[PDB]
Amino acid sequence: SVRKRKMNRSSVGKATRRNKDKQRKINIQSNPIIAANWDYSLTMAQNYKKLGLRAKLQTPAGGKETEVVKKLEELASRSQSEREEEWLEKLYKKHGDDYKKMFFDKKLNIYQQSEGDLKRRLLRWKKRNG
Amino acid sequence: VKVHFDQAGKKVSRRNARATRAAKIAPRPLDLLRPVVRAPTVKYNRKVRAGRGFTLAEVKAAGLTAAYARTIGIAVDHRRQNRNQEIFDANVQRLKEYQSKIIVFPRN
Amino acid sequence: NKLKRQEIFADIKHEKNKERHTMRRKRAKEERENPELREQRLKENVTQTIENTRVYEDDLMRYFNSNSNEPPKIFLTTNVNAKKSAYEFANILIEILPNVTFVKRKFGYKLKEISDICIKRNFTDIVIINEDKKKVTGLTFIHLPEGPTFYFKLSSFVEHGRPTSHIPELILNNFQTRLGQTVGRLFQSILPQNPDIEGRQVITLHNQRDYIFFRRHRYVFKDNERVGLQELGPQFTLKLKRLQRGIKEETEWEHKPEMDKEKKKFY
Amino acid sequence: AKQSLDVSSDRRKARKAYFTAPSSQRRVLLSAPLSKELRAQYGIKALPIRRDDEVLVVRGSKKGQEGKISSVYRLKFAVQVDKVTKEKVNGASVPINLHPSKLVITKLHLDKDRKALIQRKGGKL
RNA sequence: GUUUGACCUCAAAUCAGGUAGGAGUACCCGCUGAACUUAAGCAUAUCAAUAAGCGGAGGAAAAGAAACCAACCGGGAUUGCCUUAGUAACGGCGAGUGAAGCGGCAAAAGCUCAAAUUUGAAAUCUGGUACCUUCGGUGCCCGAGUUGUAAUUUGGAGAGGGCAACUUUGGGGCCGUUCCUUGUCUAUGUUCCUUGGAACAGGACGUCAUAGAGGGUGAGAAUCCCGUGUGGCGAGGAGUGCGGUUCUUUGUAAAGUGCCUUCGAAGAGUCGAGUUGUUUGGGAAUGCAGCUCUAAGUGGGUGGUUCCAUCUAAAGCUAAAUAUUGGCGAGAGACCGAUAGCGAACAAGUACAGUGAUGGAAAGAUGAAAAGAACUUUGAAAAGAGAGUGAAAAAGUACGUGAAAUUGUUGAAAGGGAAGGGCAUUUGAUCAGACAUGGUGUUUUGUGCCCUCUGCUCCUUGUGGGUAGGGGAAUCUCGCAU
RNA sequence: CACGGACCAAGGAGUCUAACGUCUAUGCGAGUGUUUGGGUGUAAAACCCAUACGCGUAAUGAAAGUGAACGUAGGUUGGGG
RNA sequence: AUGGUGAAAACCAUCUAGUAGCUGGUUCCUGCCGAAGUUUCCCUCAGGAUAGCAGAAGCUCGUAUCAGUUUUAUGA
RNA sequence: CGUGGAGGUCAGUGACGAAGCCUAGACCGUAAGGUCGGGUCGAACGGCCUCUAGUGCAGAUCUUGGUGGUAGUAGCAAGCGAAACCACAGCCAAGGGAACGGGCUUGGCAGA
RNA sequence: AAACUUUCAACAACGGAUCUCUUGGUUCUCGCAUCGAUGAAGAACGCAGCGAAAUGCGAUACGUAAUGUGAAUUGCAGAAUUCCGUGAAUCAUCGAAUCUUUGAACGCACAUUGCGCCCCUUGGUAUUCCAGGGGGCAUGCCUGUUUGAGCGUCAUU
Repeated sequence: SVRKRKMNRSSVGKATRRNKDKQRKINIQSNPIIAANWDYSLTMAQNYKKLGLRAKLQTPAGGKETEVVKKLEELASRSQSEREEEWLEKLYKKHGDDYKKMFFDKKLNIYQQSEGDLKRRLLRWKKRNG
Repeated sequence: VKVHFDQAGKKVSRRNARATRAAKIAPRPLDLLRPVVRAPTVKYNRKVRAGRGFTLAEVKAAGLTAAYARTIGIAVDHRRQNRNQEIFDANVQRLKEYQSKIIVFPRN
Repeated sequence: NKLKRQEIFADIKHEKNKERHTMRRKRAKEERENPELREQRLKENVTQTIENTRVYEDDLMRYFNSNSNEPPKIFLTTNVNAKKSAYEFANILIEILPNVTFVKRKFGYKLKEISDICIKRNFTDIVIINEDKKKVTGLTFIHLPEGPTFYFKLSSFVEHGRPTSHIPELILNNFQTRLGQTVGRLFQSILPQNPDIEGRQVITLHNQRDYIFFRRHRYVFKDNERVGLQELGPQFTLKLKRLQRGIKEETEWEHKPEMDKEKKKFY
Repeated sequence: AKQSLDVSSDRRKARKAYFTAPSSQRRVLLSAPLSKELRAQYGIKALPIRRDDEVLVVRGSKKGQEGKISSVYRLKFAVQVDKVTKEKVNGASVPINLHPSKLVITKLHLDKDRKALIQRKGGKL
């Protein structure tokens, strides 16, 4: 070759890259419980059977719980705004619990929300307050 | 004249590709849960094979939603139709069994 | 790069000879006017040969070696099952050595059993010639009582002199080394101590290395400070080995190729 | 046996890498062992060689002769030991090109980075 | 207002910020397109939806989420491989040309516009400028933009509300893991003897091995050096993949799910039609282009025997599987070993030749180290002679081994206008031609593995083996020595 | 007749592949074929294999069909043994 | 033919290792077997389609299977 | 039978000289060739059971390289110095069937 | 007989075969995406104490700075270096520099090392001018910006 002949001849050197070992021994990255329980001497499919978890959901072409309990372990384990709360205080002190009067009201209930909207927000308000 | 000298090479290529996908998609099983489908044409109708994707109907009957189905790794097809009754039953049972097996991790 | 190298050094060799000798032609011209300037060159500039660069009692005379008291009888034998060239060689030793008897050696009588015979028959020295193939190769001089014994190797024999019955005069060269003069001692003993002057026969034993050359010649004296000499007798080269000290039991020198490595010494 | 895929067991690649090695890599390639006395003291087998340290020649014609290194000829993969000299025909002196694998160090030349080099390799000065 | 002011359009500038060209080109995407050659001459078939030329890209490209294939107890983006298959089909049925659906597998991922109003507030963006935690954020100013920029929707529908005493919830640092680049540390003889210039060889005696791949070192070195093998300690970067660690989360904010109620628009000089060419093996001109005319909305496209099935064109994006004689960087070989292998293992696309486009070789090895022959001497120079270094110059920068043709010298032989060859022999020259030495039968003795006294030890079947201490030849040839 | 040969060294010519057969050997046998692939591996080797597919296993016809026992799958004659 | 360079009809580079109803050459030894020089139409001219001569293997037989021969017998 | 390389084997041979090259040297094999001695050399190589192929040369007006006869000739408009060409040699008579005599047959003859 | 011609042998010549080697080639496989108006590919002129190609480099010229290594370079000559350290080196790394004349080639030009213009300017009072130093002035197109032009359109008590 023309260009390769110069690169071998020059005193610049070549951008030598040794990256063939890393193409096989790939570290697991996305789960810490797996990161501890993964034998790199074994293959992909062999590591899955060792754990318990399925490696393939289809019937595979060709031929052929210590860890899974720890995954079930990690499976065992919103408020309202200041204006919204203060606005609900105005409605409750005015009417009480008359939602029909509350939604036919114009001065306090400006955005013409339904009975179901106002009462739901009042239930959340009655949890944080009286 | 092409020669496939790389038959051994490309199997090692494909295996390492699956190995990377295993490393990156750590707890998940590399591929999506595909349906069970009856093949077309008089010659092949006795054969029952892996289909592309389920349906909105099969997904809805299983007890989950279409957009959510894809996030849990169920392949969903929208152009496929549920004409046969036996195929419909077999796929619904396949999903319900799959839903008993899955362990969906929390987002916290 | 041979094609580059070839031209560069051919020209350099060409350049050097011109420069070397133009220096010398100027040297010649300055030497014509002044002879003294040449003299100083010869002092500093030395030829530096190998000889120049070499890397550096009375009771014995009689007890180990034969003196001028008796005629020494030399028991000339040959190695078992030898052929024409060995006896052809024995015929050359039949002339040069003083009182040789040739003994046809017929298998057995190991070595000490020989010594028993040559005590009874009363010989002085034993000499044995051996053959590996059709050429002669080795020569072994032993002294019969006590046993100072010398082994030798021959690599040269070529054969127009035709000598008289007159007995030849000895001459030796370069035996500064004590091991050299013990070999010089052997050839002083083993060859005749008669020299009859007339008959004009000279036997040499020149040793400028570790190689010893023996030759015969005819010397003619002209009164103008010069002597002429013609080639006669056998051409010869010897190599010393062993010095077995007992009849064959002991050693004193025994050549190895561990020498030749020095390029000097010379024993 | 070779296990790694990074390293090559090719003769052609290996001989080229050696003969076209730079001066810095040739410093490591010209390493000498230490004598049994220094190995007992310092607790180290071999070091790269420099100028102002003493040496004893083990293998070759100049067997058993010792001295002090004059100059590390890294281009010719050689050391030139002072007082280990071949006398030319003109009376001049020319140093013999020895190789540091054949040599053995008897007396090191300790500098600051040399002390650090010993301490790195598991030494005790 | 015979001023002036909105716009639209055309300008401008060495203003501010940008960007496009060229090289490379193996692969890919377009465009253009021969001839030698095959069937018999050559218009198709056929070289060939080739080569050259032209234009354009990338790490891949292209293709792609159906206006698809099917006729089945239906499949379900695309790409590639296996197979379907040398089948259907076409071809003066001939040179022959040559698919596709299904099936197995590789890899799998889907979505964004245009479409009916944010109209209770252009909710959007560019740029300048000022700061900030700078692949950007914020304030302010300017411009774009209603000839429509944001949010909401893309048929899988969707939206408007109502009912669930429904369900879910951002973002920024910090230290780690991970990825890239780079540095550094990690076993064991230079122990004896022989030979050689030299030990890396032979022999004896040992160690290490997750290291006996490879290379160097004066010849075949696991153990001399570098590495190799298993591990460890780092440095500098990348980064949203997640682990922890926190700092802040707000607004009547952003969705999701089921039920009930009211609505509910989907691409035109395009589809199609005739014709002239191109494309194919394409029979239902397939595909495309040119030219003429040019639609519909309980629509329209494609297929199956009177209906039925199947999608929704005329807009767009998208990884992976796939290609790769280039580039960048590796790892290899039942390959070639200097007239081979690339043209080139070397001052090689160099020397050189051609006006020029272009054409284009020859040529590797001294030694372990130049120790490259000092110095004397022969000659104006060219080369020699002594002498020396080296293991060897019987290795000399005409340099490892040094074949044949061919040339000189010397020696032998032959020769009256042919030699060389075959059968046989003489003469001349010349080379082979035993470190062959016993064999047998008696007789002195002297020893032992022999007789005899006492044992010890490995094992498998009597028909064993190895190995000590004493004695004794007056019995014994049992052996070997004289 | 004619074409080739001044001499010597080295180089130098029935190869490789696809399609289709021939015979022989080997494996198994109404079956047979792992190697497109997947799993595995001391790593282009070797070792395993799912579903399919290839070719063969049951014929007689031209559009439409049918289907092989009167049977020691025959009666005789021969016919290696 | 494609593309290019030169010029008071050309050359260079690829297609192209173009196509041959042919010319020259074709690389070790030994053993054993061993021809043909031609029948008939495809018309022949060209190439073949076949028979003949030389084998390879399988099958029956190993014989009364035949023979470039003589003899007797029975015709023109 | 031989050559390059591969697997296996001979605990093969080998600086006390591998391979190669010669040799008026010896032995074996009908032969292809194989083995050995001597000389030269300096570093790898061979037999055996198998595998594999770019494997064996006298020719191609063969390719490349080298070297002759021609020739110290033609030549330069005592020195310098080719090329064409080249199977091999070049006496006559007669016969050698075949528009073939140059090698043979029978004669004549023939001195560097 | 010698010479001459021829044959053989020995020793020299000639030639570079054979053997052995090999920092080269070829083929297969694997991984990655990395040229250019910030001026590339390419051409030219140069540069080292002493250089042909090659390699490197641009008046900072076989280099400068930076980082690491830790003491050479070596064909020859000659300098060095405090060598218990800001440090030898034709060392490695490479991120900051310079980067001649050209070349898509870009001020105008043709094949002129000419023909200029503007800005910034240190010096020769420099108010005249003279010289030096330094950066720009190509084409097309987009987003702007700006001074305009246009009976192109409308408004106007």
